[PDB]
Amino acid sequence: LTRNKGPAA
Amino acid sequence: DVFLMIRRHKTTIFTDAKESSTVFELKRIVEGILKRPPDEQRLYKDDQLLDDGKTLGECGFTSQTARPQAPATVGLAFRADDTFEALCIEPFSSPP
Amino acid sequence: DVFLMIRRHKTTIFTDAKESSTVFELKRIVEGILKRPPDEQRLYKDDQLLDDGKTLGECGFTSQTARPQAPATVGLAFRADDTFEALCIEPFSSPPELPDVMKPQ
Amino acid sequence: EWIPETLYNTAISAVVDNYIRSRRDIRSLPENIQFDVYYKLYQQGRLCQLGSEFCELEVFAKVLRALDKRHLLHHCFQALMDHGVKVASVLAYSFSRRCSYIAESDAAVKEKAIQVGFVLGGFLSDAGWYSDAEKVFLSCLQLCTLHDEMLHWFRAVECCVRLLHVRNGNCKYHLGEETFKLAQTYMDKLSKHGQQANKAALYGELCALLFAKSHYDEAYKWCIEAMKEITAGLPVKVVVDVLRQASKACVVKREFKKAEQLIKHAVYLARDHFGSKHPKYSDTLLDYGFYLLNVDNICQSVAIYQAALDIRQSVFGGKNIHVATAHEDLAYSSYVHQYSSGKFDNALFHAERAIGIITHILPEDHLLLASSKRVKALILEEIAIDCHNKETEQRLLQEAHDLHLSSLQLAKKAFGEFNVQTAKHYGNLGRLYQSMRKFKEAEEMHIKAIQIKEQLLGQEDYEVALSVGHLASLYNYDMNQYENAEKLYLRSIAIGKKLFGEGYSGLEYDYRGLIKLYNSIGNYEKVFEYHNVLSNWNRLRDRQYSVTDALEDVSTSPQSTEEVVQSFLISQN
Amino acid sequence: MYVKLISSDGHEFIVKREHALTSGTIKAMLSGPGQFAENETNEVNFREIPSHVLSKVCMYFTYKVRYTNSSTEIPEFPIAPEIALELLMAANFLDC
Amino acid sequence: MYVKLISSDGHEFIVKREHALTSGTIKAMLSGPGQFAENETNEVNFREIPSHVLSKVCMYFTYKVRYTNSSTEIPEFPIAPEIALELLMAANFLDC
Amino acid sequence: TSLKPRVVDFDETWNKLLTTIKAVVMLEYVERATWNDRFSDIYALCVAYPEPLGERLYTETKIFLENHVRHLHKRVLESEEQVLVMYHRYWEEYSKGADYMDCLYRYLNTQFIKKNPLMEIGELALDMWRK
Ligand SMILES: [Zn+2]
Repeated sequence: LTRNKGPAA
Repeated sequence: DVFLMIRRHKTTIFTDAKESSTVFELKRIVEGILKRPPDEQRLYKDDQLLDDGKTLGECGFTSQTARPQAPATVGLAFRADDTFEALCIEPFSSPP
Repeated sequence: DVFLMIRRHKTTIFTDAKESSTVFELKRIVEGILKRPPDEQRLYKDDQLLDDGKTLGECGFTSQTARPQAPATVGLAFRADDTFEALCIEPFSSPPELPDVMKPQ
Repeated sequence: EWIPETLYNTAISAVVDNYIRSRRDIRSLPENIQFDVYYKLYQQGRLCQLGSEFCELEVFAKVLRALDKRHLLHHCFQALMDHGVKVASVLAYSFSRRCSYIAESDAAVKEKAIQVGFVLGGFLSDAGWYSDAEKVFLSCLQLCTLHDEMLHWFRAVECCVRLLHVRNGNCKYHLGEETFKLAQTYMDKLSKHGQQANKAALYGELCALLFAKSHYDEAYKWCIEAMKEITAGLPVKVVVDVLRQASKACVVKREFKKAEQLIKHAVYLARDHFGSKHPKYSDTLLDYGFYLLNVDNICQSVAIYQAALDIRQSVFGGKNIHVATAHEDLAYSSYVHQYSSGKFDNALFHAERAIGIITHILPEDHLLLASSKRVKALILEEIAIDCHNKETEQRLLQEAHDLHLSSLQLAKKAFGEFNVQTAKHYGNLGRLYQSMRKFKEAEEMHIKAIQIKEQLLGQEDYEVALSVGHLASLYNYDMNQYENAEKLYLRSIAIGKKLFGEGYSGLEYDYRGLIKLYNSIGNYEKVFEYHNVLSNWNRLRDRQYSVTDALEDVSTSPQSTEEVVQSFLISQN
Repeated sequence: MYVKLISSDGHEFIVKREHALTSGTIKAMLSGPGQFAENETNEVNFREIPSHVLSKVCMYFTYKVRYTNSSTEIPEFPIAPEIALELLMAANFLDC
Repeated sequence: MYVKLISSDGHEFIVKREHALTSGTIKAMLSGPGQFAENETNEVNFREIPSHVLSKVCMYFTYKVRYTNSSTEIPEFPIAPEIALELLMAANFLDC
Repeated sequence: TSLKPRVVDFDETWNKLLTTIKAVVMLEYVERATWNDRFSDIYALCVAYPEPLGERLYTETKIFLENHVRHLHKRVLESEEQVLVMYHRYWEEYSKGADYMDCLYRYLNTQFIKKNPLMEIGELALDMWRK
């Protein structure tokens, strides 16, 4: 996608 | 089947017998538990004597009024001093 | 700051004093209330007499066991014909004893 | 087969149906009979007659003494708290008021009240009512601090260990340090006379506090100390808790090798001693899933959390903080798992179930709620960029902006300005502003996230790599500072390769961004180079992927206690 | 072979051995130093269980042994509400 | 400055007048014909309130007066479980 | 009387229980009425008020079994050249005693030991014979 994952919960 | 709560004084012997069975079969099986001959003990349903010739199908109850969870009470009376005493069934206890 | 109950029989005095205050100041308080000279009074704590020179904190009255919400009982006696009666702290009425709910019938 | 029912269960049904008049004689029954009557009251749905008996400390103390059936008592208690009656607050207030009347009494009744308070506070901490268990443990502490004695020091240090746990779970970290200092004071007093208390549970709780406060290095130091102070006579709960918190401190310190053994042994101990349907085993599975998610084992990390939720939801009813934490952890792991799929229907379902629960039971100004907001926003924003509508996308961006702003304000109020989680919020806002077509603020958010996560953590950590990847994706796609984007892509790729090897799943987006960057800048030979690099990455991704379930890797352990702990400790040099 | 359950007040409750062995506590009471296989009976003494509840216990013994693996509908055991509690305390003690 | 709060049993709790005026009812009792007691302390008769309840009331007086408008944390008044019912009716009646 | 929780002095009940158990172990005669009354004694100890005395009963049962097995060990060490015969007869007596105690302690096993590190009395006696 555009960018990476989401940092932490 | 037929389930009975044959009770005399303190003794409250439980019994399983067929509806087609007879009174004398009850007497002959009580022979091996209370060790007395049938001519010495007589059944007493409620307050009336039970004739030995009447089968349990028409003795005064049935298979629905003598359920295993609610057996029918039958009295007894032995012979002492060459005579027969009346039934002496006493109540179990008073619930609180 | 120490809070007490002087318990001369049925009377009960809910007075306040400091720990640094002396027993004789407490007797002066009772004099100001009961109109009895300090020589006529003898204070008792748990059936143990209190010396006049001893401070209140010396006798065992700290601000942790004699807090206002639960003051410490201090006995007192009055001189009767050059004598001194023993402490006669009469007990308070017994509260209605609430039965334990788990006590079997 | 129609097996006739037991006379015990038949009389239990008959007595319960008579509960209108036989309500005073049941309270005088044996403890095993008495609990079964109340469990039958629960099973019949008569919670109002049940809740009018569990609101009393004396009655609840007799049903708390059935230790085997506490897995049913937890579900009954959760049903009562979901019913509407505040049994947890009522019991805590009753104990706190009743202990003060006997704090001036003899030591025997004081010890009996301390035991009752330990049982009740342990129950309320297990259930998750940490704010309602803090009162009980505080009252036990005032019972423990009136007489100078050895056993009262033991009870006081146990009170401070358990009171540290109810303040970590309530996100009261500014009281937890004071509680640990008081515990250290009492422990030093105890060791002054020559009796050394065991400090495994205390140091484990402090490690959990410091990890929750995002002080990863000091949490690692304190978990090292806790592992140093593990003996053979410890209870299984303390050993499992220390192992879990040491594994969590190790995995966030990028020492995945030690954390793996620690958390696998913790899962083995929790499953062996407690069972497969215990709250403690569920907590150990939750920490195991945290490890798996932080070591790039996402596919089985989702399954491990689903195992953790299926235990907590089966034991702790519907609306609990523990079920809420299981939901918010499973939602984030599912979000990470389907980040390359877009199927955020189950993940959003779990994230919204983790907020509809916490808002019921916790105030809006609570820190633990804020994380549950985060997990929703990272999902909702993604649903914005996969939907085929524009107004829906703008609405989802606005909602996620509200969620991240609220969570950031909560983190700033509680933790402070400069730590790891505030910078995580800043990175989340940077990603959001990149998605919200506002890249000027996104650059500032990413830059300040980099500053905070780099001056506090290392320059080669997982989170720093994630944020430099986000910032370079912001640059090379929209802001068009190609040199900075290239250097940050190389930094992220190097850090990911150092940490997780070439099989790291987060390198795919970096490689795609770098390929787009080179197509937009030239050097077609390097474009082909990174294209075959991506091909090799996908080859390594499909290879060694068909792995077994992670709950199978924790088999009957060939390593027991005083072997995993020793292996962890002797490897610190 | 017929065991002789004696209540607190002395009411004998002679019931079949196989029926009484359903309860774990009577099984333990008979098996041990208190077997006494002679006299063709096995008397067991309950110093704490009243008669009005031991009668219901024996009724349940017959009821359960009769309705083992029964393919028909199992009727409810009719525990009277006034003796329901005193039977409950005699149900976990007897493990029946 | 001192008032003698005579109870129903004859107990004479001599409490300070500022303390006793915490309660509205004692203030009303000491207003009007009730303040005509010239002999130093004003004796207040409490023929309904027992000694064990009036003692706790006087302790509450000296607790509220001391702990009024205090910035420090204030402990709750210790009321025994067996005395709470009787103290509740005396707290209403005395308006304290 | 009644099968309810009730306050009971544990010392005399444990004394009568010990006098019964010493005969139950090592296969000595104990009257059947006493054997049936010890079941009610065990129940009353287990459901005693306010604190159930199941833990104290189990602790002193373990202590008594320790004393008895240690005494048997000393007795069989005092024997020589025929230690197998004495050990076998003592083992038969103690196995029968362990089974009969597991029968007698069935309420302690069911409601205290199995409802909690602890082992059943039948298992405890055999494990203590091993230890
Ligand atoms: Zn309700």
